[PDB]
Amino acid sequence: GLMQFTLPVRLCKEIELFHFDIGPFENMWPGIFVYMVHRSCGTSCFELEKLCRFIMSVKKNYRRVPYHNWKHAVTVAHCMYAILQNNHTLFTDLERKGLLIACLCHDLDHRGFSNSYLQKFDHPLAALYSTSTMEQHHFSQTVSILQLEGHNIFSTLSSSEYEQVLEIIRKAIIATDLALYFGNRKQLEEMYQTGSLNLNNQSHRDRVIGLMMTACDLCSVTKLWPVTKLTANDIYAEFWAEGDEMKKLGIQPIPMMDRDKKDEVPQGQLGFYNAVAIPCYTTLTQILPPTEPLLKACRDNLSQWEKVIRGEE
Ligand SMILES: Cn1ncc(C(=O)NCCO)c1C(=O)Nc1ccn2cc(-c3ccccc3)nc2n1
Ligand SMILES: [Mg+2]
Ligand SMILES: [Zn+2]
Repeated sequence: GLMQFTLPVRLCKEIELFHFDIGPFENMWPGIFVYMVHRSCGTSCFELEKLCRFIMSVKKNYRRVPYHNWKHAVTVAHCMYAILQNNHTLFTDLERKGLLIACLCHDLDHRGFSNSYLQKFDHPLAALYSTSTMEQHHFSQTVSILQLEGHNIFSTLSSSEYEQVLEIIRKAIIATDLALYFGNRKQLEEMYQTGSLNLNNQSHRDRVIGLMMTACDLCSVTKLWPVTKLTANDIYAEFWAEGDEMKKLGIQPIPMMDRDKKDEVPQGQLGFYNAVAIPCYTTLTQILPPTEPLLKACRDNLSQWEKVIRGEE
């Protein structure tokens, strides 16, 4: 109970900032998460023994893939931590509990392949879940781990509170399906601009949490340039492996997934910043003004890709 987690001075300061990188020391990532739960939620939110056992079972169920790995899970949780800490009074007790867990679990048992590839391969998961295939699987894996003996971190919640928190987690994880992002952002854009956005309306909170999940999931574009640039290598290592697997099924992959078209990456990143990333953090900043540093960092990285195209790097 009186056992706090403390980080070294540089981490203690920088972990509060949106652009924090969790570093290459994997054995510190569990401690970083517990630190973030304790400051975000409270030292009383979870039984420490149960929380520690939950974290280590989650870690075990992330695979050794270039990008959709344990490091991604903790990185996405940190971006959510930074949002919650900068918007103290906007979020309920159950939301702060649910969302850090949802972020840690949102890509559980990822194989490094898109929903598209599972459908074309005719994977069993594509027959069980026709839409948001991998994301329904990630939620299914989260419930499985929560039901392991000694792993129920929500055990002190009432029946109805437990159902509310698992419903927060399910919607949050489903919302990481980028196919659902475009419509969700358009609706939030219209609600904000016509002034009908209402944070007491539950269907409205769901939309706003959904956008926070996209923002946290894409947060590679909100880091300092050298982190953003090196993370791109891992992203394209997965995309290009899936491209290779598309060619084995006798299907020309999109250029994003074709390693033969490496030369077009700079222009592809521009399109992504312009069509997905900048719109995401723009709308997020309108609804939650203190998340503006995410938008600033994204714009800084857009400018760096413009420099790559002009041969200045
Ligand atoms: C889903 N997700 N999550 C993180 C990121 C991300 O990229 N993060 C940068 C990390 O620094 C993405 C992502 O969708 N990126 C995209 C999106 C569309 N693209 C089109 C091309 C392209 C086209 C033609 C040729 C070469 C590439 N490349 C793309 N890359
Ligand atoms: Mg995912
Ligand atoms: Zn993810």
